[PDB]
Amino acid sequence: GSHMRESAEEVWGGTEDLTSLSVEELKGLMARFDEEEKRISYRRRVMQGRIDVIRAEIVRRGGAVLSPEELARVLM
Amino acid sequence: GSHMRESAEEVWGGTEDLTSLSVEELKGLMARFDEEEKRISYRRRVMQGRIDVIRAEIVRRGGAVLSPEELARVLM
Ligand SMILES: [Mg+2]
Repeated sequence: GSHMRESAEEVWGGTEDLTSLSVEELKGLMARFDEEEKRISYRRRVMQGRIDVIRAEIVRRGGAVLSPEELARVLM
Repeated sequence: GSHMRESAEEVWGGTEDLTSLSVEELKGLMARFDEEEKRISYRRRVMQGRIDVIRAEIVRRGGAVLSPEELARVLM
């Protein structure tokens, strides 16, 4: 447990003016948000790869269940 | 096989060959993965904006607590 120590999200949401934070505090915020950005980017790459494989497999079947634009825009 | 109530992640991990799935099953997978990719892309945009604001605020101070490369790579 955190023992009520503030999370990066809570510090960020509760700060009216960043000028009131120290550089050490700002660097902690930036580090936390940067880590989340990197985790998201890794997961986006996984999702894009799976979508690419699925879309190629649907196209491979040479059917007409879905139109070209439904495939391109993922209108399912 | 039928009415197994599997999640998209479970279907994906448990399918050795996508030719075993119906087009309707592939549609559902594509839709779930596309929705997830859009959801975390939105969150990524938020994280990138917060990082941009924090980095500008540290630069604004005109100090030397952090080097240029430390700021550029978020090394903390
Ligand atoms: Mg900037």
